Amino acid sequence: TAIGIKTKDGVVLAAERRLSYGDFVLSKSARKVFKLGRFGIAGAGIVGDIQTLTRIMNVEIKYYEMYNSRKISARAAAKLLSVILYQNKVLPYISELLFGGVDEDGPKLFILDPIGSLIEDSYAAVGSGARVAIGVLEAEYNESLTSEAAKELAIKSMKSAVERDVMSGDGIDILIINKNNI
Amino acid sequence: TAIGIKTKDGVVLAAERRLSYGDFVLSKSARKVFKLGRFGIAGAGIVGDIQTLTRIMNVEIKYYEMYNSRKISARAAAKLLSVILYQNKVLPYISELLFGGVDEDGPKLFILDPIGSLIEDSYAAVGSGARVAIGVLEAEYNESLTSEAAKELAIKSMKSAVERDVMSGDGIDILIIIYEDFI
Amino acid sequence: TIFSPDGSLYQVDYAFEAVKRGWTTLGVKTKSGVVLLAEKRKATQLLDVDGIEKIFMLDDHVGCTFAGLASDGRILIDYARSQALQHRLIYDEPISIEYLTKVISDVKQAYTQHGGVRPFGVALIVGGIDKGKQPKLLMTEPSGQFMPYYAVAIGQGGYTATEYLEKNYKEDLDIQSTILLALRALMLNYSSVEIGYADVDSGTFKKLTTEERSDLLQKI
Amino acid sequence: AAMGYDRAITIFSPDGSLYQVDYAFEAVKRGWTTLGVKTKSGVVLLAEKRKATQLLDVDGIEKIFMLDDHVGCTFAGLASDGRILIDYARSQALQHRLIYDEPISIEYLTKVISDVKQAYTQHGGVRPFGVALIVGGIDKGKQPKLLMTEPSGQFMPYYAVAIGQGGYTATEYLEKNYKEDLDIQSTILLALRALMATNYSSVEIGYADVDSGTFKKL
Amino acid sequence: ITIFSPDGSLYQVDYAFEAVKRGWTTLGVKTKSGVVLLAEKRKATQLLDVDGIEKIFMLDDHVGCTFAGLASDGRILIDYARSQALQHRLIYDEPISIEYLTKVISDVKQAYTQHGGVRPFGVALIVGGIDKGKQPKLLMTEPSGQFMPYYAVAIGQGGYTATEYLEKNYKEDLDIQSTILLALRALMEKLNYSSVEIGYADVDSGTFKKLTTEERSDLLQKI
Amino acid sequence: ITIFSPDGSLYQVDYAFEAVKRGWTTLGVKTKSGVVLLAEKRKATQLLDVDGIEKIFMLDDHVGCTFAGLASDGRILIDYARSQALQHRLIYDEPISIEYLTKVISDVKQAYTQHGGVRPFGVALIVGGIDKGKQPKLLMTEPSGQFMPYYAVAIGQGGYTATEYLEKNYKEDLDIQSTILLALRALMNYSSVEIGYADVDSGTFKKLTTEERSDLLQK
Amino acid sequence: TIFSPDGSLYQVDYAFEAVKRGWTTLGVKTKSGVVLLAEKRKATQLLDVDGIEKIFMLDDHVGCTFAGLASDGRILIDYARSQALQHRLIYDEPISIEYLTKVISDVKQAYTQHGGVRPFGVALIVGGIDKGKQPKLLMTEPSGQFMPYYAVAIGQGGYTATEYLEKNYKEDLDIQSTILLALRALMYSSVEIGYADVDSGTFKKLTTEERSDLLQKI
Amino acid sequence: ITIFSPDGSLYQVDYAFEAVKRGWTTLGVKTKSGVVLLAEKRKATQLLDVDGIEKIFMLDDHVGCTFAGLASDGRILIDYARSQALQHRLIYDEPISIEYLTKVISDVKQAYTQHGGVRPFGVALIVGGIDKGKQPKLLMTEPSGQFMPYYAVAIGQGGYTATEYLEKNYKEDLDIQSTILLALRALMNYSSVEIGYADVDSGTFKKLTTEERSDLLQK
Amino acid sequence: TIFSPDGSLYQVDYAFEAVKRGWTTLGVKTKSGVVLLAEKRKATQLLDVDGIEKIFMLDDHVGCTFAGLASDGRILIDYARSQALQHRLIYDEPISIEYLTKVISDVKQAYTQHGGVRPFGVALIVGGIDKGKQPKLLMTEPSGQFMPYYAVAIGQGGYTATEYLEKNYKEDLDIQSTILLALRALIGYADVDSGTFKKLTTEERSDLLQK
Repeated sequence: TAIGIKTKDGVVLAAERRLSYGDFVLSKSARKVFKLGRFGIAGAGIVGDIQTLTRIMNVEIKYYEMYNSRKISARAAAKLLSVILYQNKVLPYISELLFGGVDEDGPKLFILDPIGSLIEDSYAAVGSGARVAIGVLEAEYNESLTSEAAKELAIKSMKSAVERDVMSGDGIDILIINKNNI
Repeated sequence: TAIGIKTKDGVVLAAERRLSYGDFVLSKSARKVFKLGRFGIAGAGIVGDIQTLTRIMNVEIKYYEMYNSRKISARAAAKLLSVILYQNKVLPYISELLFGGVDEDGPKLFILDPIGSLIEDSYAAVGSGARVAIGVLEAEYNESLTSEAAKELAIKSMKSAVERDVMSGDGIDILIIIYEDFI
Repeated sequence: TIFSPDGSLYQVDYAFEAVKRGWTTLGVKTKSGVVLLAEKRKATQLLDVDGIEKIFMLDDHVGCTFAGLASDGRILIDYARSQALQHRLIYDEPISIEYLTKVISDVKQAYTQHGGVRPFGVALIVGGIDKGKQPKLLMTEPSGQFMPYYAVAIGQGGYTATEYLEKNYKEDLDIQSTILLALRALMLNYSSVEIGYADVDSGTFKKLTTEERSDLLQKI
Repeated sequence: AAMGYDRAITIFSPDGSLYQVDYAFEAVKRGWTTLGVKTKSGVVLLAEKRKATQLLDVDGIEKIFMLDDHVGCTFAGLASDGRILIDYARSQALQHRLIYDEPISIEYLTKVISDVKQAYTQHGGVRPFGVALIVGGIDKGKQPKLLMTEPSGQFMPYYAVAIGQGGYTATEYLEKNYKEDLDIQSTILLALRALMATNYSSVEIGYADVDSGTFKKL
Repeated sequence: ITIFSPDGSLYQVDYAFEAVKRGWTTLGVKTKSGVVLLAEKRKATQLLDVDGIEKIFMLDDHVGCTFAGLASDGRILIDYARSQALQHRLIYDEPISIEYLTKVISDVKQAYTQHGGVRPFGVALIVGGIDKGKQPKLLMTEPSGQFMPYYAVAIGQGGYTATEYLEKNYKEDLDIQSTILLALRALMEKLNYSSVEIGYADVDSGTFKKLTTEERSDLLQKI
Repeated sequence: ITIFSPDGSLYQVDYAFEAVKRGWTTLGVKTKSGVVLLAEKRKATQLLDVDGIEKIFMLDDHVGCTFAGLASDGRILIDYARSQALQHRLIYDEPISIEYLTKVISDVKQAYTQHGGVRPFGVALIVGGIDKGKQPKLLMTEPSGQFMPYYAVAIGQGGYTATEYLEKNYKEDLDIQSTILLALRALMNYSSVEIGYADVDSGTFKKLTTEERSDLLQK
Repeated sequence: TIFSPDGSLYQVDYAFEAVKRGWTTLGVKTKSGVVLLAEKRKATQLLDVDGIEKIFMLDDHVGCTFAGLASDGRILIDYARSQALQHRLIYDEPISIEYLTKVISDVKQAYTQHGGVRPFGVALIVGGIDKGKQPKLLMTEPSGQFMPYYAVAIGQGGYTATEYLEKNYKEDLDIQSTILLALRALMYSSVEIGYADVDSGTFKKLTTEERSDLLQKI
Repeated sequence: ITIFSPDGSLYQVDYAFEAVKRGWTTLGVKTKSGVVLLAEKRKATQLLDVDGIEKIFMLDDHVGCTFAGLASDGRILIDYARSQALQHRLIYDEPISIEYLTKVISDVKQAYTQHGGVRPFGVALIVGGIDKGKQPKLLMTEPSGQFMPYYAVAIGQGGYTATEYLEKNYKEDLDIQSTILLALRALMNYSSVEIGYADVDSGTFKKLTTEERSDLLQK
Repeated sequence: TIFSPDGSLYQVDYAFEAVKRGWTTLGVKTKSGVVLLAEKRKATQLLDVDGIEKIFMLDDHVGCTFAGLASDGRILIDYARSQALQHRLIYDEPISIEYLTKVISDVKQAYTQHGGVRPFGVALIVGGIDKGKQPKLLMTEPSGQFMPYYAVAIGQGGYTATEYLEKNYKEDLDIQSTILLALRALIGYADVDSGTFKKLTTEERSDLLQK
C-alpha cells in the first residue's frame, strides 16, 4: 500500500510500514518510502527489489548530477527508471512504484510497473489495499487542495486500507514535497 | 482499443486512455496515442512495450532523417517497425499496433502484430473492444469520407466499445493526419 | 599509421600514387543522367578481356567502377553489396548513395588508422540514380574522403580526361550525348571498354552489351 | 627539444610533448578554414568550400553536420577521421535522448568525443585523429556553449575561433572587432568578414538561435 | 619505453613527470579543520571562455580533486574515479575512503606503466575530501603510481615557488577564511576575479562545493 | 611486407611472383571442345616416385586446377577451395561457378597481402571449369589477388617459352585430342607429366589414364 | 626477455639496482618472534610522513614491507591479500607463508618471461608466525627467487645493516631485544615498526607512543 | 622470418633445412615387399641410457616414422600426427591413408612458415606405413611443407653418403631381410642403431627387439 | 626465435649457459635405487641454508631437482605437479615418467618457438620408481630434448662430477652405496622395494659427513 496525491502546491506520498510473508508478519517497521534528494519514491511488492531500486536510482541520480551541470528533472528520472525496469524484463523487478517530484514545469506524479510502463496521474495507490485506498481518493479528490489537507486525505485513505486489508497495517510515514522543504 | 480510419484526405487514429490490470483500474489517464514526426502511431496491450516502441521508433526516424538527407516514408517506417518487432521473436513485444501516415503515394494505414506482420487496410481496430468497434465501422463506412466525418465515426465506434467492453472507456484521444482534439 | 611533421600521411599518398598507375576509369553526371565507363587495356593477346570485369552493379539502381589494384577494390565491392542489400532487407527501400559511400569510406578510414593493416590502394567512383530528386555520383579516396563530382576520371590518363571534361562540359545534355562525351574523354577497339549507364526515366542501372556499346562507340 | 622520438605515438619526448599529436595538429592546419562565433544572441559557425577542380560539387559537398536538432558542428583537417567521430557523436546523443528523453548538455557530448580522442592517443597500434572539431549548440537553459576538440583530447571553450589554412588571419581579425552586445544578423556578418580577410555561393553557413532552440543551415 | 635503465629508473615516468611540470599551477592545502584546493586558469587567447572551462572536478559529494599536466589523460582518469566511487556507494551505501579511491586510480596508473603498447599517463592528481568524520585527508597521485599524502602541496609551472611559500608560513590552526587565504597567497598578469577556480570542503557540513562567481570576487578582493 | 613503395608497387608481391617463376612449368588451355591443363614433373633424384607425386588436383568433378611455385602454400589454398566448393554444393545442390571459386581463393590471397604478421602466398593457380551448360572458362590467380581469364597460358621456369609457342599456333576451334596435342607441344621427354582434361559433352574432369597418355604423347 | 651470452637477464639485474636505490627496510627473526620495520625518510617539510605507509598487514598473522618502487609492490600487495583471503575462505585456515611467497614470486616470474611486460622493480620481505615452527621469514627477488633469511635489510644502507647484523646476530634474544637489534641495525618518529609474537599468534604494528618510548630507551 | 628474398626463396626455411642437415642420420627404405626405417643413435657421453632413448615413434598400428634435426619440434609434431590419426580412426573406424597424415603434418609446417611471430619447424620427417593395398609406402616432410614420396632416402650428417650408397645397386623387390640388410649397409655396434620394419603379410609393424638386432649383426 | 646460418638457436645455448652457472645438482640411477641431491651454497651468513628448498616432490613416487634459475623451473614444477595429479585423477594410476617429462619438455618447446616469450633457463633431472620394471631417470634441456641417463650432474662443478661418475660407476649398488657415490661426486632417494620417494630428515645428513 502506497498513496500519492498531486496538489497545486506539491506532491504528497504516504505508505505502510508492514511486511508479512505468507500469513505471518515478520516486521512491524519496514520502510517503504524513500527520499532521493528533492525527489521521493514509494512502492509495494518485494522489499529487496524496492530497496535496490532506491539505491541504484540514488547512484545514477548522482551520476547525472555530477556530469551535466543541471539538476535532474522528474520526467528524466522516470524514463531512466522505466528503462532500468525494462532491461530486466526476463527477470522483472517485482515491484509497482510511485515516483513523485516537483520540476519547473510543475508538480509531477508517476506510476511505474515491473515491466516499466510510465503513467502520469494526479492521484494513485499501489499494492494490496490500493483498491480500497483509491476508493477513498475517488470520493474526495479535488484539483484545488492544500498540502496539509492532502496529508489528512492520505491518512484517511491509508487508515481505511489498514482496517480492510490483511497485508497492510499500522505504521504510516508521510513525505510532503513542496519546493522549499523536503 | 484503438481505431484507424483511412480517408481520401488523410488518416484518423483514435484510442482509449484507460489502463486496468486484472479487474482493477490503476489509471484513468494513460496515453495510448502518440505523435512521432509527420505521422502518428497508436496501439493496445502492455503500456511499457508501446512506450518503448514509440521511443525506439522516434530515435530511428531521426536516424534515417539525418543520415539520408531526406524525410521518411510510411512503408519504410512500417517495414522497419516490422523488423524491430521480428528480431525479438523469442521475447515478443506484447503489443498490437496501428501505424498511420500520409506519403506522396497517398494515405497509408498499417496493422502490426507482436511477431511483426505488416498489413495495409482502410479501417481497423486493435485490442479488447476491437470486435465491438469494428462492428460499428463495418456498418457505416464508405471509401468516400471526409476527415471530420471520420472523426465522428471514430467517436461513435469507440463509444460503442466503451459501453460494451470492460477494458476501455473514459476519454479517447484522436490524431487526424496534424491536428489533435480531445472530445 | 605515423604522422609526418607537416601532418600528411605518407602511406595514403603512396596509395593514391598506386591508383594513378591504374587503368583509366570515367564517371560523368549531368542533368540527363549517369554514365560511367572504364578502359580495358590488353597486355597479352590471349587474355579473355571480353570476360574480365571492371563495372560492378551494387544494386539495380547503382553501379560503380574502381581503379588502382584489383583485389582491394573487389573485397570493398563485396562489402558495398552486403551493406546495400542489408539496408534493403531492413527498410525494403533503395539505399541513399551518401550512406553506401559513407560506410565504404569509413572502412577505408578504419584501415588507415590501425597498425598492422595496409591501407586500400583503390579509388572508387560510385554513381546511382534511385533518388527521386536528381542523380548522384561520388568518389572515394584512400584517405577516406568524399568528393562529389559532376564528372571525373582517374588512372594513368586521368589528368588528360580531366582537362578535356573541363573544356566541353554541358550540364544539360542528352544521355546519348553524355555517353558520347565520356567516349571522347577516353580518346580503342571493339573489345577495349566497358560502359554502363543509369537513366532517370526508368530508375535502373545496366552495363552495355557487346553489339550495343559497339554500335554507339563507332559514332565517336 | 629532441626529435628522435617520433616513432609510433605511444612515446614521450624528453621535453614531455607527444610529437605525433602536434603533427596531427599540423594536419588540421592544412585543412580548410572553418569558423565558429558565439556572442549572446546565438550561434554562427561556417566553413570555407574551396573548389580544387571545376568539376566539383561545391554546393553538393557537406562539411556542416547536424549532431542533433539543437547542436551542429564542423571539422577541419582530414575528412574521414572527423566523420567517423561524427558518427560516434550522433550515436551518443541519440542514446542520451533515448534514456532521459532530454536534450544533451554540450559538455557531455564534447566529453565523450574527446575521451575517444584520448583513447586513440594512448594505445599502441592506433593512429591518432588528425581532425579538430568546433561544436555549437543552444539547447541548454543558459545561453550558447562553444567548444573545440584538439587531437590531444583537450577542451577549449571559445567565444569565437577559426582553424585551418587561414585560421590565424581570421583569428587576428576576430581579435580586432569582436564584442558581446551584438545580434544574429551582425554575428553572421562578422564570420563572413573573418573569412574574407583570408565568393559566389561557396561557403556553408549554419546558425543556432536562442529564441527557438534549434539549429539550421543555409 | 617500458624498459629499465641500468641505474633502475624508468625514464618515461620521469619524462611524464616533466610533462606535469609543464602544466598549469594547481594547489591543495590540508589543515586541521577542512580542505581547500584551487587551480590557476591562465588565458592564452582573448577569445577563451575562461570562466566556463573546468579544472576542479567533483568525484563524490565529499571528494573533489584537480589535475595538472595533460587534460585528456587526467580526465578519462576522472571518469574511472567517479565510476569506482559510485560503484562503492551502490554496494555499501556508504561514502568512500580516499585511500581506496586513490588506490584504484594509482593502480590504473601502474598498469599503464608496465605494459608494452600503452603510453603512461602524463597527469598528476591532487585529491581532497572529508571522508567520514575524523579530520580531512589529502593525497597526490604521481604517474609512477605512488601515493604521497601531504599537508599542503602545489604542482605546475610555479609549483616549486608555491611549495616554498607554503614551506614558509604553514599555520597549524585552520580557519574558514584563513585556509582559503593561504592558498590565495601561495599562487604567486595581475590576478583576475573571474579567472581562477576554487573549491573547498569543510568539516562541519561534510560536503564539497566549488565557489560561485560572486564568491570568487568577494574573496579575491581582500588580498 | 605491408608497406607501399613510392611508385606504388608492393615489392613482396613481386618477390612472390618471382617465386612462382622459379616453379615447375604448368599449362592450361581452353577451347570450344573443352579444357586441358597439365604440369611438368621433373625428376631431381632417382629416388623420386614420379608416379606418386601429385600436382593436378580435382576441386569438384567439373573443376580441376594446378599450382606452381611452392607446394604447401597452394596446397592449403587447395583445401580452402575444396571446402568452399562443397559448401556451395551443400547449400544450393548445384555445381559452382568458377568466378566465385576463384573469387574466394583470390580474396584469401588479398587478405594475406594486407595484414602485418602474415607472409603472402607464393603460389599461382590455373583453374579449368566447364560450369553448367556453358563453354569452359579458365582463370589464373596471381599472389596479388588479381584475376586474369585466359584462353591459354603457362607459368614456371619455361613459362615464357610455352607462352610464345601458344602465341604462335593457338586458335579457338579444335578437338580435345588436338588441344592436348597442343599443350604437349608447348611443354617443348618420354613420360614425366600429369595431364587432366575436361570435355563439354560429358561435363566432367578426369585424370591420368597412362594408356591415352602414351598414345597421345607419340603424336 | 632476451638472454645475454653469459646467461644473465640484464633487465632483472637492473630492477635489483632499483631496489638498491630504495629506502632501507629491515626484517629480523629470533626465537622470541617476528620484527620487521622500515625507514621513513622525509624529502619535504610538507610531506605527511605521519600518514605514509610502508608496513602492510596481509593477514592477522602475516605482515610484510617492500623496497624499491611503491606501485609495483603495492599492486603486488593486493594480489597477496587476495590470495590469502581466498585460501582462508577455502580451508578456513591460516595460510602457509611458503605458499603466499610462492604465488607472489610466480607472478614475478610471469612478468620476467613475457615480451611486452616490464618486470617488477620491488623486493619484498615477509614475516609471520604461520603454524608453530618458530619464526618464518622470506625475501622476494624480482627474478622470482626465494631466499629465507634469519635477518636481512635491503635499500640504500642495506649492506651496512647486513654487515651489522652479521656482527651481532644472536639466538637468545628477547622480543624486546630483537626490536632493539633492528633499531641498532638502522643506525624520533620517522620509522614505523611492526612485530609478530609467538605467544599470541598475531601481527601488531607499533603505535606512536610505543615506538617513541622504545626509541628513547636505546 | 616471413619475408621474400628478391630471388623468391625464404631464407629461414633453408636455414631450418640446414638444421636437419646437422641432425643424426636417419634412414628409410621402401621396396615392393615392405618397409624398413631405422635411425642412428650416437653416444656423446658415456652415461646415456642409449638402450632407452627413442627416435622411432609409432603413429598408428600401421603407420610410423622417424625424425631428424631438432628433437622437440618433431616431437610435438609427432603428438599432432598421432592425434590426427586417432581422430580419423574414431570417425571412420578405418586405418588412415598416409597422404592424409603427411598432408596435415605438412600443412601445420606451412602454417608456421607463413605467420609472423612463429619460428618454423627445424625437423624433417620420413613416414612409412602400409594402409591397405599400397604396401610399399614412404613419404618425407620438408620444413617448407613439401611432399616428396621416395623409394629410399636418408638425411642427417651422413645423409648424402647413404643417399649415394642407396643410389648405387638396388632393385625393386627383395625379401625384408635383404632390405633391412640394405639399410644397415647404407649406415656403414649392436645397439648404436635402432630399427623398425613393416611387413606386407601381416599389415602391422612390430619393432625389432634387440635380440633380433644381435642376430642381424653377425652373419 | 630466429635461426643462425648453421641452424642453431643461439638463445637456447645462452639459456644452457645460464644452467651452467647454476648450483651443482646430482642424479644417479642404479638397478636397485634412485638417489638425487643438490648443493646448497651459503652466500650470506644470515641465509638459513637448512630452510631453502631445491628438491621437490612431484608425486608420491617422483621427485626432481632443477639447476639454473629458480623461478623458471619452479613455475614448471607447478605445471608438473598439476599434470601428474590430473593423470592420477583420471586413471587412478601412477604416472609414467616419459609422459611427465614429455609434457614438461613440450612446454619448454612452446616457449622456444613463439616470438614475445623468453625460453626457460632451467634444466631438470627427474627420478621416479613407480614403474613395474626398475628406476627411470631423465633430464630436460631448455631446447626441449630428452636424454635418459644412468647418472648425470649439471651446474658449476657439473663437468667434474660428470667425469667422476665416468670413473667409478656400477650397475648393482645398495641404496647406501649409490648415495655414497653421489656424495663423493660432490638429499632425496627413491627405493624400489617400497615404491615411494622418501626425503631424509635433518638428523640423517649428520650420518653422512661422519660415515
